[PDB]
Amino acid sequence: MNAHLANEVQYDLGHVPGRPSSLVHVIISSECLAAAGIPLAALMRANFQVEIQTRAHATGDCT
Amino acid sequence: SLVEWLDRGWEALAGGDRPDWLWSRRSISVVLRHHYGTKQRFVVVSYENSVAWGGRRARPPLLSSAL
Amino acid sequence: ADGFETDIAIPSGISRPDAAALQRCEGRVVFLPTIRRQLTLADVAHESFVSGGVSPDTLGLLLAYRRRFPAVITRVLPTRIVACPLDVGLTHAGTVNLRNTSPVDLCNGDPISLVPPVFEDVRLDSLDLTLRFPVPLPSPLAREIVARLVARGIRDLPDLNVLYYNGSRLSLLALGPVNAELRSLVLNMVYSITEGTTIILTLIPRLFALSAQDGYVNALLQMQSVTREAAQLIHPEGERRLPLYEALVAWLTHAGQLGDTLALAPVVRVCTFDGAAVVRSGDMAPVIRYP
Amino acid sequence: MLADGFETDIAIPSGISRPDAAALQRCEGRVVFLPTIRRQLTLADVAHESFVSGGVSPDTLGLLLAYRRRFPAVITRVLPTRIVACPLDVGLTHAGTVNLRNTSPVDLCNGDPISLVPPVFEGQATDVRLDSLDLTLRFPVPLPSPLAREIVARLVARGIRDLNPPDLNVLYYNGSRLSLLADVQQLGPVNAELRSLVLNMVYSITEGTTIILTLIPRLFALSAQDGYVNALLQMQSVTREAAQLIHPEAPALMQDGERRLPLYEALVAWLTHAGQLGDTLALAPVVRVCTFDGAAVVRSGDMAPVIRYP
Repeated sequence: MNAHLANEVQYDLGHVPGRPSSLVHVIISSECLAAAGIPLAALMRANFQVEIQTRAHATGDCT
Repeated sequence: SLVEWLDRGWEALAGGDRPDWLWSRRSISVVLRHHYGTKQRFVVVSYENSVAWGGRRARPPLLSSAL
Repeated sequence: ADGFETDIAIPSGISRPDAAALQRCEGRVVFLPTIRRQLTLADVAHESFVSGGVSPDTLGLLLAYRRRFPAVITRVLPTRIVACPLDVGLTHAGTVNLRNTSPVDLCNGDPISLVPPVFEDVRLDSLDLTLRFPVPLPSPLAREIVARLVARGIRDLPDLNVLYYNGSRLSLLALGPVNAELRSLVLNMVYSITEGTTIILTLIPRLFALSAQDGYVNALLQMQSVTREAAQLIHPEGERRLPLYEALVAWLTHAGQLGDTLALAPVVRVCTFDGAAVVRSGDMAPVIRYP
Repeated sequence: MLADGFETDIAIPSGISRPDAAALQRCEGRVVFLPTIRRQLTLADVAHESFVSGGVSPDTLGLLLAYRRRFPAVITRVLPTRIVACPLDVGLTHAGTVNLRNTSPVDLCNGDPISLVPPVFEGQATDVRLDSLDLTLRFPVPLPSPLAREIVARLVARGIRDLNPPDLNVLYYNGSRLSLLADVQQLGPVNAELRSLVLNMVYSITEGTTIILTLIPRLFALSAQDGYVNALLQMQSVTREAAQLIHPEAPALMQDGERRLPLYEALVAWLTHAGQLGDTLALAPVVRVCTFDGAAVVRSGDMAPVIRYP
């Protein structure tokens, strides 16, 4: 919620990488979180830092 | 508008306001998508007045799925 | 007793018209270099404020009155001028009469700061010096009346003359030399604010470019918040470099210089006792400092 | 202020090595941070060990916020059993005068307000140690008020370089060349300083400011004619190089411009946020100097009479 909106401030100030790039909001479901990765009770233990990159098509140049 | 009549009802009952209550009152676009990794569903959201995916104010430059 | 009294000696050679004006100036604000028992009148006069070469302007008089020390003249002997300083001598006595040179009336319970005579004169012939007395006007008007006269000077490069306090008119225009006397204060305003409104606009390259009234509030609130997310909401991260970080420090000192000038602290509060609450022009007002 | 004033008492623990007792008698006039205005405290409360934060040793730039949370007080007289001090926010004495010894490299002039700085400068870093009680005492440096606003401006601008992967060390006053000792700054308190800046930075921008921005071409034309206007720009400001490129112009016409004064409203909002900010980063200049037998210069290493500043 608050993390959903403070990230909109990041695109407005231009701190995000890539000026032609645009912003997409995603709600991850808890069942999608379980089968892919980490357990759920760990995140229970109010914002959390997540590092995000973008990877280009078929050539190993990432942000 | 009745939206202004809503805003006084929220402000009186909560004793205040955050933007969390602002976005819930205008509209919201709540779309199912499905994950390529582990087959599960997830939700893509574009707020109304936002700068993101579909936004009332900020669409330069809008992006296409033509490719 | 134990009351402190500065004694100002008048040099002899006073003509009979000259002593009559000094007889009349009983309750007025007078500055002095250092708190001391005995002192000449040459340090009192307006000639003692000069740097050259140059009679000091409105900006220097605001700077001088921090370093100078305010004192109110008591009874005036023909021998000497007995005046008590405000900051040390009044903490034991408690009550000092004070006459307004201001045309603005005084209510009870008001804080009063001192303003140089920019709002708008005594000169002695035989002793070859001038006297300029500051204006004891109230402190909420003091941040206003100074800022009105600054706003006129920006128009030199609606009516600003309207100031209605406690049911009374005021005319700031009343002319010629008042504008040029104030010119140095005007330039340090614009140079401070425009250097302010470039560095903030360089560190945040899209304050004006950000969307109006709703994204700007969302940019405001996260910056307004207390939470740990602070630095990633601010910074934008051969060829010459903009010396921004040095221009920070030179602007902060110049802004820090003007904080002491334009505070106009409440030196004097007036408590009317056994009399009318409204103290008008040319009337002695009792003075009680902070305990 | 009371009729007698208010004098706190800092009690001394009984275990004293006699050289540490003579070390306290050299602290005749210093500045002491009290956490409260309680009448009786201990030396452990005064010293640097309780003056730390929880688990984390504060740096020099982070020590400023620890000052304004506490109460500066001045030691009057060292007794064999206790130390008597007077607070500054409370009305200070019966008489209105305190002596303050200069642990400062710079001499003092009359009337100038005193703010106070942590031990920052090179070479003169002097902290009294009470090795019988295993205590350390870091005492602040009293300095004139435009100097303290420089040093805060030098430290805060240094930390903004650390968020961006030359030079700013050297100050000048009375012709003296002097730099300052600093190695690292914690990323915590810098954000507390920076957020205190940019909120006060934004709150000066009002509708009249854009009208003032139209006078940027006037000043760069006026600095040609008078050297007093040349005393502004100094070649290191943005506005000299900003005027060389941008030619701004006014918006028109303002909403409800008949009833209101936009240039007046921009100034008063500027005087309450940006001109206030010299108070917001450091602590307030509570004290100025009034010598009685008139000494224009109070030399470094000597006492001085002391009177409150509003």
